Parts: sequence; structure tokens; C-alpha cells
Amino acid sequence: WKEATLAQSCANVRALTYCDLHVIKRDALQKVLEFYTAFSHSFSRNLILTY
Amino acid sequence: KIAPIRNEQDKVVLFLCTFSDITAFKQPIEDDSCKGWGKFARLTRALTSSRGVLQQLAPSVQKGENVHKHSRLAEVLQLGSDILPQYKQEAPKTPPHIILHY
Amino acid sequence: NLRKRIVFRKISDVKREEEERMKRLPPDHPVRRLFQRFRQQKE
Amino acid sequence: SRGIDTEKVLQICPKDMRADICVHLNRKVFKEHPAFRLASDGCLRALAMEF
Amino acid sequence: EEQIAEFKEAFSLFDKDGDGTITTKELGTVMRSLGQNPTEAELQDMINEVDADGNGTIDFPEFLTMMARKMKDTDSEEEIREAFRVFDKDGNGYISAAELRHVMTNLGEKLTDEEVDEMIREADIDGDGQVNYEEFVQMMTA
Repeated sequence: WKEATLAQSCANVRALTYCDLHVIKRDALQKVLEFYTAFSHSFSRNLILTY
Repeated sequence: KIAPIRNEQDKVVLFLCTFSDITAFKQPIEDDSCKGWGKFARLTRALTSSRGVLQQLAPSVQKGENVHKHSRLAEVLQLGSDILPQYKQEAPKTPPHIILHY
Repeated sequence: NLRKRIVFRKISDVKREEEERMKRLPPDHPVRRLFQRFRQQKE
Repeated sequence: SRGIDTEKVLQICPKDMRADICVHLNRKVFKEHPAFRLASDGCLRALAMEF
Repeated sequence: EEQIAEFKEAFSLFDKDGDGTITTKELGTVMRSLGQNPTEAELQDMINEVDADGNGTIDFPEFLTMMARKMKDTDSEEEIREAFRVFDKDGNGYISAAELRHVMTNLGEKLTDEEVDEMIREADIDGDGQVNYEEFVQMMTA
């Protein structure tokens, strides 16, 4: 939502355990966010990434 | 406490640290405080990690520091078994005298 | 029409407000600034 | 998997019950991550569809 | 203020006497356990200065006031908390349209009822009608 430009991956991420993950596509996330602008501001200011 | 961890390739890859508070038992120190007794109470309430199950029997005894250090140190000394797999990802073991069915 | 909506008041809420008024600011400058901002936005 | 056709079950399911199913399936992240503690039900449903 | 609720465990642990208040015997026991030896007069007049009642029975408000004095919370956050507490006529941590209208009328910054509903829905982001602390802070941000 901030950069708006796709970028290449700088590193590699690999599994060591049986893991369950939930994934979200950039475009649909952006569309839902821009529809719900009100939640968008709170989501942007609360959300922090791990890496 | 510090413990670096070896690797299945006999290399060493990781450092492991552990920490614990001893504020309620060491000498009182305060750079700035509302009161000395208040700072003492706040430090003791911060020392809850030690004050918990690791030393819950302390109020029933006196001069407990002679054994509290060893009691705290045992739970960290147990980490030697945790260091065993040496970064390796591998299948778990099964008991002997019970043979694989397949 | 789903785009429009109606405003209303509850009888219980009105009674609560009335009895609260029956039971019934200089430091409030920040919230008063927010009130002025809301008035300007509604203007 | 064997005989489970999860996609077939989803498309058989009607839109609102689909919303409820995916909300149930993503309940984990929804409750545990604080960024969603503020969300509205509609955006929660849309994100559940996306996830 | 409400963040001090976590102190209940420390209060229970320190109240080794179990009488709902501190005791000199329990204080001496924990003192002996930890190995230090401050003076009996020192502990006695510390108890006297701390406890509001002063008669040995150290109640919760003594430690509460000590923590409040030590905290020196930020002026902005304290103002926000006070504003929420006074807007919430019930003080339970909830802001309603009726409470907002009442506090606006009392403070004289009254607005038309449509404006009150509009202000409620500005803060309302989850859409269930409630207004909470972070919603209040987001409104304060301008």
C-alpha cells in the first residue's frame, strides 16, 4: 500500500518444520483496503512486519 | 548465561543467551525515585520471575540465596540437552526392543 | 435505497438522557479544538 | 485428501455461508493478530474470501 | 490507572500474612529469606509512612499512591484518559451517543444531533456503534 511497486526478493526463505501459512495477494488486499479506507489507516498504522 | 550451539557438520552456527532478574536480592540501587521504599517495592515486584515457582518456598526459609542461585542455574544447565540436534532437521527416534512393523 | 440511511432515537435512551439531565470546561481546550475542527469540517 | 473436493464444497456453498466458512477457517489469524482486532464485519468477510 | 491491575499478583505475594494487609512478621520472614537486615525502626516507620491508615495494616491504596507518584505519566496520554473518563458518564470504558450529547451540553460545546451522530460514526470504524480508546486517540490526532 505504500510502495505500490513490485520488487524482487533479496533473500530465500525455507521451511524447517511442518508449517501452516496464510497468504494474501497484493492486488486484492489493496482493493479491499481502498474500499475500506477507514480501516485502511488503522491497519497501516498498527501493522508491523517481521521482515 | 551463554551457550553456543554446534552443527551436525561439526560446525558452530548459533549463540544462545539466557537472562534473569536478581534485583530483589542484590544491593538496592536507584538513580531517581519517588521514595526509597517505593523503589524497593517496585524492584521486588519486578523480580516476580525469580519470586515465582523457582523460589516460592523462600519465605518459609532464611538465607535462601545459598540455594536460590543453584535452583535458577539448573534450569539453564538443562539446555545442554536442547543443544543436542545441532541445527539438524531429522526424523524423531523410537525406542529399542520395539521393532518397526514395516 | 441502500445508500441512504435514517436517524432515530430510542424511547429508553431518551428517558435515560432526561433522567440524567435531572440528576445533573476551561481545561477542555484540546477537546474544544477538536469540536472546532469538527464544526469546520461540517461547514 | 482422497474424496474431499474442497473447492467443489465451496462453490456448492452459497455466498453468505461461504463467508462464514472462510471466517471460521481464518479465525486463528483474525483473533490472534492485533491488526484485525479493529476490523468491521464486511471487511473481515472480504478478507476471509481473499485468504 | 487501570494498567495497575497486574499488580494484584504482587500484592497477594507480598501479603504473606493473608489478612488483606501487610504484617511485620511476614515482612521479617521475607527479609530473612532474602538475607538483608534493615532496622526494625526503619521497617516500622516505612510502614507508617506508606500505609494511609498507619496502624500496621498496609492497604492497597498506599502502594497504589506510591506507583502513581513514581509513574509521572505523559501529560498528553493523561489528558486523553481523563477526557475519556469524563465523557464516559459511567466510567466503564464505553462511549455512547447519549453520553457524548450529555457531555457536550454540559461543557457548552453543543452540536446538532445530526452532527453528534456524524461524530459518532467518524470514530466508529468497526461499525458496531462503540467508541473506544484508540478510536478516541485517532480522533485526537487532528
